[PDB]
Amino acid sequence: SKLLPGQPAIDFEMLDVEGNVKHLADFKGKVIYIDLWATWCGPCIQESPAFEALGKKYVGKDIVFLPVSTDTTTKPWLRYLDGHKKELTQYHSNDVALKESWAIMYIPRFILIDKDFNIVNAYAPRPSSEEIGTLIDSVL
Amino acid sequence: ASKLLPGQPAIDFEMLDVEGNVKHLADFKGKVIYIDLWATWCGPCIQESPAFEALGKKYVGKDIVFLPVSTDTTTKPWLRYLDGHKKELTQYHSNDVALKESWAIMYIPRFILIDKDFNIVNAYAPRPSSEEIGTLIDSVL
Amino acid sequence: ASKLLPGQPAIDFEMLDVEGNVKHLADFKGKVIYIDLWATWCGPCIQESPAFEALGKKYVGKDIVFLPVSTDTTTKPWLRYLDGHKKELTQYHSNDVALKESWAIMYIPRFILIDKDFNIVNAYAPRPSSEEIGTLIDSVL
Amino acid sequence: ASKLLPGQPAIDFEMLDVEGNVKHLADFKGKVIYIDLWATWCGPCIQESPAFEALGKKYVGKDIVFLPVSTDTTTKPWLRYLDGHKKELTQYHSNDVALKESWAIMYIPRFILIDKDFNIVNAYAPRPSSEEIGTLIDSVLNK
Ligand SMILES: [Cl-]
Repeated sequence: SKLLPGQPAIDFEMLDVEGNVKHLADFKGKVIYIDLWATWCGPCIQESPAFEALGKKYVGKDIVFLPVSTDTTTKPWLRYLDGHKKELTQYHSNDVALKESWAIMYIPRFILIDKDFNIVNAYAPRPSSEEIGTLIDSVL
Repeated sequence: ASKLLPGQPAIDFEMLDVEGNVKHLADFKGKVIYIDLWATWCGPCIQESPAFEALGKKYVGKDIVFLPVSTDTTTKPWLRYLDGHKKELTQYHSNDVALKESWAIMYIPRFILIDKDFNIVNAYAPRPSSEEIGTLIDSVL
Repeated sequence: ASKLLPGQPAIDFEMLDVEGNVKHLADFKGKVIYIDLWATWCGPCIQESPAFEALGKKYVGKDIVFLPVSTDTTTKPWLRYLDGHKKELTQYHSNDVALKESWAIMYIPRFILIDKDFNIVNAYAPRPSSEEIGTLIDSVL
Repeated sequence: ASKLLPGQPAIDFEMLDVEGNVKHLADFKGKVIYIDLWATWCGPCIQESPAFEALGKKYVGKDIVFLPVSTDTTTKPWLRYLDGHKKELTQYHSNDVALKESWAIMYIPRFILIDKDFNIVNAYAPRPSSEEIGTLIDSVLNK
């Protein structure tokens, strides 16, 4: 029951394509919608166009969209990005805190965190879903 | 609205059992409630039905109820489908305007998870076939 | 039926555009045809709409047509839904009895891919949003 | 590619069972073949596991085989996964490059259906949980 709405989020690390290290708590104070995906996962990639459109649509608002590849190694991820260009800042993560503190066994996975850095939904709806817009608006 | 956020109170609505008797969502206050809103022509809905039944089996004796609620426009195709496909769980049907107007049920499949307190856990809950619904349900008990 | 296997001839049906003019599937013979059968209150159908529109745009000028066919019981919600949601591809609607009785379309969403000769490629085709549909379509072109 | 169109010959690949015995897809020529290519961390993949198993039961004794093929990069999580979740069909694992290369399979879940001549029916078959897969299989078993 650590992951239920209202419970605090759990930090993890992520690398960007250049090498900078960011941690989830850097975005403390914004609404955070996280997309976990991987290059060989069809249903994950099917959601990318909608996650990107959300990014564009809320550019002017206090929410951060984190796309985090969980590919085992970095190279299929970078190889994938070279062929499939993206507008949001891309992250990559094989942080053990994802598996052991977030208990993430499967992807796709979507998470919505509110401004106080509390979980709103540990199991958030997909970015292509009709309701995510209102869910997101509600949270702002 | 902000009224469907986690921690907000569930909204009651009326449904009908296969015998044409009224029931209310409120009758279940005190249990964890997982609702499956579905319809006979909806492939994905009908795809989850095996998993929703198996959840009912798997959690027999825990304080949760599984409500399969048809949103078919008329009861006729619902009862026809049920004659040709038997189910362990008690089946319900609803056309209550409150589904569209208080729960913003514009589309199906729609899954909803409500807590023993009759508060929303997730108004857009994961699907019955997912690993995630198990873990989430385990967490609310 | 064995009538829907790849390489078997497609089955014609009637549909209406927004202005009530009639067309038939067979009018498009000679092109690759990708059909999206959907309805206004089908969540997963409408979630594919952006991708289906993106394919139509991506393949403009190539020898393929994209047919968005609403199977809504009546015309009205279809038309209202379109007023709110402007789509680029020409929209159709159909209650032709053949959909159910020849194509065995019992459930939506449903996607169908037909080749230039008007034979079935895949009567249960991948979804518009999938990576798999583009490679499929290119295969066929 | 054009080589994965219905009616084209299927493409062999090597796979291993939980004991390390080797089998090749082409060994099954003569039977309809429905392949489920999945991995332990792909949620949508294992969402289909029950239905795939239900189908192997529904069609026991008929001229079709059901092949669940883990594409996990390593065998350990696969083996660990089956440990804790029991399964009636014989389980297989593959990392044959023929998958990516010749079958041009870049994403899972992925399902393939092959006819008794070892020709492709659908390289992109419906999911096991779907209502149509059973109509499709039956349609292939009659022909
Ligand atoms: Cl949640």
